[PDB]
Amino acid sequence: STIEEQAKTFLDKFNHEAEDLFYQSSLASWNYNTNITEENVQNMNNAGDKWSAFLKEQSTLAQMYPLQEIQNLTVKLQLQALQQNGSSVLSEDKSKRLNTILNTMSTIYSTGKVCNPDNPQECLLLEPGLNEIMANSLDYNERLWAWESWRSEVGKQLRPLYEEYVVLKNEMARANHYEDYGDYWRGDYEVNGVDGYDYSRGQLIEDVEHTFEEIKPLYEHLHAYVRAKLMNAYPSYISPIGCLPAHLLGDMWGRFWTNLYSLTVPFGQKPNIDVTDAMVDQAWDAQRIFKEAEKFFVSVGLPNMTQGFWENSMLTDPGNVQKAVCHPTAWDLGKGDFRILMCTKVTMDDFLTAHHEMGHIQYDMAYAAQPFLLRNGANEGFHEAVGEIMSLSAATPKHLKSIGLLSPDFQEDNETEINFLLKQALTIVGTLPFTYMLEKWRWMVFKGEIPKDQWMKKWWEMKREIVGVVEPVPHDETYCDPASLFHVSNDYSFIRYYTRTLYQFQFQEALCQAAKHEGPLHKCDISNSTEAGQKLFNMLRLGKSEPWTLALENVVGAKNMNVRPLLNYFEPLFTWLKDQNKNSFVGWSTDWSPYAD
Amino acid sequence: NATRFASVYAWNRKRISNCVADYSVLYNLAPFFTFKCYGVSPTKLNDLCFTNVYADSFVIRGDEVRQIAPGQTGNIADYNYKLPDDFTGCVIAWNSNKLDSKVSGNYNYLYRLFRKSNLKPFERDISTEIYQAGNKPCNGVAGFNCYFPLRSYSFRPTYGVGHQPYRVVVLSFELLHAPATVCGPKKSTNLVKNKCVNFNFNGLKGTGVLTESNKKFLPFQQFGRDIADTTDAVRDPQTLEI
Repeated sequence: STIEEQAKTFLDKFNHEAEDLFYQSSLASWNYNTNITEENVQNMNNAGDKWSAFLKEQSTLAQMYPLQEIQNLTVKLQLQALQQNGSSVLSEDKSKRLNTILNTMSTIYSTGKVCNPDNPQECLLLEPGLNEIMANSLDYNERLWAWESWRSEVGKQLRPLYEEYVVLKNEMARANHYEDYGDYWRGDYEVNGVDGYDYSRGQLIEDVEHTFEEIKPLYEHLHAYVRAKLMNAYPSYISPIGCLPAHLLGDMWGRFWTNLYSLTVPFGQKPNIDVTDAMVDQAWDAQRIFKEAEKFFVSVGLPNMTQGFWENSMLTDPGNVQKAVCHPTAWDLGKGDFRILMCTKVTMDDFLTAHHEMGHIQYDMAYAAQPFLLRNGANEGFHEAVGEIMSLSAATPKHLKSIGLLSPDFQEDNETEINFLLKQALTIVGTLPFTYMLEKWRWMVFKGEIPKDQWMKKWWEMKREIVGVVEPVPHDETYCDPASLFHVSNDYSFIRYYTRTLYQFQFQEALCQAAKHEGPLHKCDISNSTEAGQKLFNMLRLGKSEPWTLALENVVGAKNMNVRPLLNYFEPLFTWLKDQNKNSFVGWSTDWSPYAD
Repeated sequence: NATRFASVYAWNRKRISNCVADYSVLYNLAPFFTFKCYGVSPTKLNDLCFTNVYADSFVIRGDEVRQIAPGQTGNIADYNYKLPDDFTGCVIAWNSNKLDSKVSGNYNYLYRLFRKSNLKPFERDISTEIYQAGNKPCNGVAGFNCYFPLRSYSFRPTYGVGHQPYRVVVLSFELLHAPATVCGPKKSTNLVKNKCVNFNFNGLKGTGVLTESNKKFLPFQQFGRDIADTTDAVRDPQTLEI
């Protein structure tokens, strides 16, 4: 009856079937990714609609009396993830139409069919087809087809389909006491209730701008190095003063720069570090590649795994009769369990993702006894930022010697680590301004300050001053260049990849200051140190019971988002790109266009 | 080793009284998943025994076995059950992936995570009370800052180490001022005859020579005495022989 005694009793009949109605869509989506039959897709639908109605049945009966009577800090930090009503504040003709437009947006992205209009008699499949023809085709007219036509037959009707989708998306968040849908992705970043550590949603707009100013000397030297090495490849297509064309970045849009590594090799006389030729001699199988990778988890100070991980999850593809989709996703299925489905091969990129997908297991292992609202990341990008600390530490040549992998007498000079660090520069730094200009494009079209004719004209004007690319053909107001990706078509957050590269670097810069490593941070390995886990164990168990401002105090000690771990990780990369750029053009300019002939 | 069990708020009281405990097939064989407890070691339970033993049957997650501790606070230890500071029992868990689970969700037994207040140790609360956290009443339904408690399980044997069905049987021991009734197994040795040896029987202790008796006896007796009040007879605790 007293007002101060009543803290929190929501987690009885909410937090026990928040997992369980998702559980019946968990394995039904997992059997959809292993056993694609005619009846293993129907159990995803009727059980996933029960969990989709569970978040709206309790939201209609939670509309009585307001929030301001609470005193405890543990009550408020879980309350923000349940009081979002979602789509249930609109009418009957407006709310259910959002469910139908999201099912027709993911179908044409996966089952698209676009090919050559000159000779359309042989027309190929998109997703295994066009992903691997970008790397080997050294022709200007061949790479022009795979970028232009894909947004010309798939993205031609999304432009009259995305304009009324943004308009209905403003109504579901303006009724949820927010200013827009633009801070709905920043709603997880909202910190309230602690004095001195208040992080509002309006503070995040200047914070991404503050960390982008010091990356402009680092990115424009990588912008001038790929361009200077494409003179012998493309002599009369790319200008040395202007920007690079966007249809030759190696992928479908230019988020990852991974296929431009073999053409921009600095020194071709020395071999790259390679595990693929030394794997087939010792005859490894699927049981070895997770057991010695779990030896990396014991040696820091995290406890062992029991028999439930080895007999439930399989690593081999179950025959050639049944199709199994094997995208690398660590399955966070509810209150702390992980079944791993990965089509493993003898591949270095498969070996680093074995430490990546198991790095999302070790974050959710420590708060497995915590509630499900606290069983999440500190933000959306906090889950994958603490997962790739095991992959950058396993690509270290000092770790490969202790196990028995590579040759025991391998030469390590100053010209060895530079080809490894420019491989990491097109994986970490190469996606960093590409994450910026799409999230700023999302924050400029949701508020509605711009007209309909400047919807796509603002997209190609940002890419010639942020990332330094220019389109070879111009687009009218009927096409869409950013809306043909995986995260935007299936309505996923794109802010989670900008904080993936920032929170990962803050943890690894201080992890071997506890383990007492002398040298650069790309030779830092966190193995054979039992005191290196104790700095992480108070951070791996804080989840959302403590916010992300107090989560960074025990490792790095910075309450704000800083750029200083990103600078001294690449300290040979800042010095050795300077002497080779004495005569080229630093940066980019807004005058060169390929269609301005 | 039952085929059914109960809820963690609907704990049955398996009253183990006037029994003989056999731990040579349960503790020494150990077919359970983990065998770890505090307070009293399980090797001291064969040589020490108590007045009244109480047991239960409940299946929980593998994450809630850290909550079952004397003096524990947290998620389960103050709102579903509470172990007291004088807890002299032991907590044994076993994975029950093939028996206690159910396909298409386990929707039969329920459990809680929070409560109105801190419960007493060994409290059987089966209430379906209405909660009110703020200043306006709820009239039986949930609300903004008004919640309700009572939801069931999520068990399935295809996943990892977090929330598999772990059958936890807490064998609570209690020593009272009453004498003991339930005690554990104690090993036996062979019997030698016609030699001056020592005696360590069930109710006898001495030193003498065992010969064949030619007298009559009562089977509810422990020993016998001669005309000079000395112990000259012993009954075997296993066989009906003097």
